[PDB]
This record gives sequence, C-alpha cells and structure tokens, in this order.
Amino acid sequence: DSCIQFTRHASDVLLNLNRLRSRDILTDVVIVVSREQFRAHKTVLMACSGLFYSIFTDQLKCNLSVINLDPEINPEGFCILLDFMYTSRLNLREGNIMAVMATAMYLQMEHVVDTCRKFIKAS
Amino acid sequence: DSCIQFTRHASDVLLNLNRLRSRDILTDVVIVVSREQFRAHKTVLMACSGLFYSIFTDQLKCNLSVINLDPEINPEGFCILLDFMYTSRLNLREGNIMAVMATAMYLQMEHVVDTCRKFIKAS
Amino acid sequence: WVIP
Amino acid sequence: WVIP
Ligand SMILES: CN(C)c1ncc(Cl)c(Nc2ccc3c(c2)CC(=O)N3)n1
Ligand SMILES: CN(C)c1ncc(Cl)c(Nc2ccc3c(c2)CC(=O)N3)n1
Ligand SMILES: [Cl-]
Ligand SMILES: [Cl-]
Repeated sequence: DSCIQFTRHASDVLLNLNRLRSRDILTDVVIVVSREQFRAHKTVLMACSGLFYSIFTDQLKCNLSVINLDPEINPEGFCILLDFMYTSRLNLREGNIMAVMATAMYLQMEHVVDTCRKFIKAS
Repeated sequence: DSCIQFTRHASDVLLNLNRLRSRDILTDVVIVVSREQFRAHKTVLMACSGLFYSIFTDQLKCNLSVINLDPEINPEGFCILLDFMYTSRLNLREGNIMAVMATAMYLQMEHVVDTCRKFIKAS
Repeated sequence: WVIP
Repeated sequence: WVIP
C-alpha cells in the first residue's frame, strides 16, 4: 500500500496498556500462581504467550475469569514475565534466570526462552 | 533497572492484537458510525484514542457493548483510523485526508492530527 | 512518521 | 535483545 507509519505507535500502545494494568482498568482475568494472584488483560496475555493464546481461543476457557497455573510455576518468574509482556523489558538476573526460563517455556514465550538459553550458555 | 529489552516486542504484540481483531476474537465492543459497524477491543481503542480512553474509564460507559459516534463522523475515516490503531499504518490519501483529520480530531489522536495538518500545509 |  |  501507500501507507505512512508512526514509528512509536506500537510502543505507545503497549505503554498505555501497561498504564491500564497498573490502574486495574478493564482487566478481565486473574492468573493464580501458587498463593499469588495477577490481574491482566486476556488479549495482551494471548499476544505474548502461546499457552494463553491456546487457553483463551478455547470455546470454554475463553469465558473463565480465573486461570490456575501448574503448581510448579514460580510466582516471581511469572511476575517478571507478566512485566515483560506489558513493557518489552525483561528483569533477567543470575538468581531468577532458571525460574524465568522454566516459566517462559511453560508460557511458550519463544524469544524469552532464546535469550535465557544464550545467557546460561555464556556462564 | 538492569533489564534487557526485546526491540520487536511491542510491534509483535500489536500484530497479534490485529490478528485477534481480524478473527473477531475477544472483541468486546461495536463502534457504530452511521450505518456501519466496527468490532474492536476496548483496551486497544483506549490505548490509541483520548475519546475512547475517556469513554471506557467512565463508570457507566465502561460496561456498554455498543458506542454510537457523532453522525458527522465518516465511516471510511473511522475505518482508516481503526486500521492505524491496530497496525501503526495510516492510509492517508488526497481523497480521504479531510475526513481522516476530522475523525482524528474527534477521536483525540494527536499524532494523526499532526501529520494531517503537515500534509495539508504542503499542498 | 516514515515510509515503511 | 538490547540494553535499553
Ligand atoms: C499464531 N497466531 C495466528 C496468533 N494469532 C494471535 C495471537 Cl494473540 C497469537 N499469539 C501467540 C501465539 C503463539 C506464541 C506467541 C503468541 C508468543 C510465542 O512465543 N508463541 N498467535
Ligand atoms: C493519559 N493516560 C494516563 C492514559 N492512560 C491510559 C490510556 Cl489507555 C490512555 N490513552 C489515551 C489518552 C489520551 C490520548 C491517547 C490515548 C492518544 C492521544 O492522542 N491522546 N491514556
Ligand atoms: Cl517472547
Ligand atoms: Cl495518534
């Protein structure tokens, strides 16, 4: 086409979606990870994760307001990944990289799994 | 912080949100523009438009599944702007620039209003 | 704004 | 991935 493009548009959209999350505006699901609860927008979870994409395209699970993750999933690893979904920023540290990679593999977040594998290989 | 960043994350998120829109997945509102109907995600509309942000943060309008725009709003201008919201791409043409600018001013999409003003000034 |  |  003959379209023009606004370079910062996608980043600005994501920034506003994170502002909505921080204010708990139009969040439509709670992700339960052991004792911890995380509120989010199903569409953003689907856009970032192969696991959530599969869950919320399911004709029955699409209507659930609560999703319980596998008890092996670490709440901090999930929190770091949820922050990444809404910001593009990953808080990858020596102390959390194993839990982050395992959570990213479960959530099917291929690019995060790739950088964790590379950072582990370097050490 | 000590975060790393995935450059393409915001663009990939927006691409997936547009895929959900194209398949009518988890759309939660219909925007009525004269005789025309447009399905969308309230969160994406809010993230892109000062008008939708104000509408869906309203304690009563947040729960509406149908929003009717001012009858002066042109459906094609709205369609072009809705496509821009989900893609960062604006189909700005000689034949539509006046309707696009007027719709962007009504929707409070400041960056679109700015490029329309500049393109009009050049001609 | 750019030409993509 | 980059250092933002
Ligand atoms: C694959 N597909 C057509 C599609 N459409 C819409 C959405 Cl929201 C979606 N999201 C999704 C699926 C798989 C994966 C991701 C997002 C991230 C990832 O690493 N794998 N995937
Ligand atoms: C202003 N603010 C705190 C905020 N938080 C969340 C959202 Cl979704 C939001 N969106 C929004 C508001 C105003 C405008 C836009 C989006 C685009 C624009 O030109 N004006 N604005
Ligand atoms: Cl990823
Ligand atoms: Cl804009």
